[PDB]
Amino acid sequence: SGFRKMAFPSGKVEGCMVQVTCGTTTLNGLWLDDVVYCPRHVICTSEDMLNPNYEDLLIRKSNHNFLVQAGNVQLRVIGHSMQNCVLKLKVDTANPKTPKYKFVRIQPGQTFSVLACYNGSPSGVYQCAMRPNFTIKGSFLNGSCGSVGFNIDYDCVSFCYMHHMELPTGVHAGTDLEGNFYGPFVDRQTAQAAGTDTTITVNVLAWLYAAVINGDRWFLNRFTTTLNDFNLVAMKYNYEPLTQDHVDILGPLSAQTGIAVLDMCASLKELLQNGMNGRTILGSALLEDEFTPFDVVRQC
Amino acid sequence: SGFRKMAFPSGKVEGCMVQVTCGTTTLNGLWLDDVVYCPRHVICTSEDMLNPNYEDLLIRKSNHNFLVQAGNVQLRVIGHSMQNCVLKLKVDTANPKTPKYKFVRIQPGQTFSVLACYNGSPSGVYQCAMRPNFTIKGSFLNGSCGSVGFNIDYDCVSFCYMHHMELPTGVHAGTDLEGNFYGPFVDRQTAQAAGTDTTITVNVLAWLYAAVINGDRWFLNRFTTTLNDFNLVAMKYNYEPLTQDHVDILGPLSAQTGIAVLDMCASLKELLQNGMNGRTILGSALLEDEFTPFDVVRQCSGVTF
Ligand SMILES: CCOc1cccc(C(=N)N)c1
Ligand SMILES: [Cl-]
Ligand SMILES: [Cl-]
Ligand code: NA
Repeated sequence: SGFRKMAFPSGKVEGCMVQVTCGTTTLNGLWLDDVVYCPRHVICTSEDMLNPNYEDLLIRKSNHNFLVQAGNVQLRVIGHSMQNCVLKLKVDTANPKTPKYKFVRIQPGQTFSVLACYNGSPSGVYQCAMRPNFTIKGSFLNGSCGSVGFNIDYDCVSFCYMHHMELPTGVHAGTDLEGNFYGPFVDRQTAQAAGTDTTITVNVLAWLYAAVINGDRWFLNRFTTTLNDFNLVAMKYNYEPLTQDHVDILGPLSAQTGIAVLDMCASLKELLQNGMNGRTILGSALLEDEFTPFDVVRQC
Repeated sequence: SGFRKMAFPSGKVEGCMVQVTCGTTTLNGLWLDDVVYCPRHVICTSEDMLNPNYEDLLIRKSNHNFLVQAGNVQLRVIGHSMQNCVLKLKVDTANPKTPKYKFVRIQPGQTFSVLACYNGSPSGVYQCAMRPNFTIKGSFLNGSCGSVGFNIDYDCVSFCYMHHMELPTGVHAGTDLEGNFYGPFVDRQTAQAAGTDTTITVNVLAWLYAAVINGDRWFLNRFTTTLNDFNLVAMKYNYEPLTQDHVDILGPLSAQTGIAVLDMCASLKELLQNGMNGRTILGSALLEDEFTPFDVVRQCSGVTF
């Protein structure tokens, strides 16, 4: 038993992390087969930060303007191209530590592990969610750009996030590994701000199911709710709408615990109305929204 | 910026995990140089576990009774000894992935990363503190026994924990890598309970410093205090006594923020007495006590391994 924010073992990702330098700018790159992936803003100077013309700055670069270092080894760049906001440096060596991997773009509510890196050296691993507003609440200092987010279901590393920037509210924005930003963000230092964030309702319900599996029943009630009445209440607390897809996804946890999805919704409505009255659920005094139904089943 | 419960990168330890089977029991082993370390209770049947004589149960066994699998490779066990509650299985082959490592015994209040494993396969990594009552609040299922806890200092992995059992309340108990239990526990199926736990004061103060560094500042106040005054409130709220050693260890964080420890203790004095007045600190409604001063400095300064 027990229930923790658990990350994937980071070793398969550790063996892919390198340091990329261009001019006076150093950040992290991801070395898979014979390609190093990094944020394209590595090629920006101090004036290029507001309105970088990336096609223009990249055509002015030669393979030898990029210093790529895998621990102590210098890797030789032999090609470079841009895909959206990601730079792809071709190198003369395939990474012998390349794992089975794929690139996947995730939806809001999805969780993943982040391997925070500085100078191509891993610092730490933690769990994140893609917030409904397409940001992540990370822990990222200067030098962390090019750090990645991943899942490892079944020996295959699914890359879903590369870190590009910190927004003024202290939250983080980045791309999939095809270089397309999550949300409306751009790799320019023009004024940008995240939308008002919301709570990931389906994940809160999954975590209440976790709590019941782990033996805590205090917050259940004898009530039920319609899906529509639930959404009308939950949205007044800045909760995301719960769709029939969400209700379908919780079916297995419903079945394991014998609590119907809309009975659990009634429990959530009451918890939003009452708070916890000094109690905790799975060590938390807040309603936790960064565990998915799939994470709850994996850990339980 | 931002602040997260962050494990060490687990790759150096993933390379050490193996599967150990003795009769019907499968669990995890740690493969370092030419030895596999696992809990000695792997040798016990259900019947044995009620009142085991490990001396006797062990002499009865032989190398061929232990199956060690490093992925899809069989290791040859050529020797077996016991050190306290840990079984040492000598194998014919040195782990070519053995990192630079020490065995270390940690103090209550100190944190470490757990690599949760099943059938010798790494499954997940999370950060824990050794509670004052010598339990950890882990996440462990059947087959997690032999999972290890570790810290990394530069290139050197310090192994501090091996998982042995779950207590009735859902908390976890284990040994250092020399087989000495953390806390007043024994490796037999009998009646055992975690002592009443306390809050790790110096870690809460460390976390309040992390909050300030991230611009959560509401709980600050004009007041200050003393050890004796603060300690008398701590004891009342089931908080560990704060010592002069703790104050000196927070010194860096007191510096970098301009809140001196007893200044911050005055903030914490007020939070225990009055609550959080319906606010949060770094997205928690609780006073978080599983971050050490070192954890806060390392995370808020980008230390790398
Ligand atoms: C037009 C939609 O009608 C149905 C019927 C049965 C199931 C569902 C569902 N996704 N749970 C939807
Ligand atoms: Cl997804
Ligand atoms: Cl004995
Ligand atoms: Na103060």
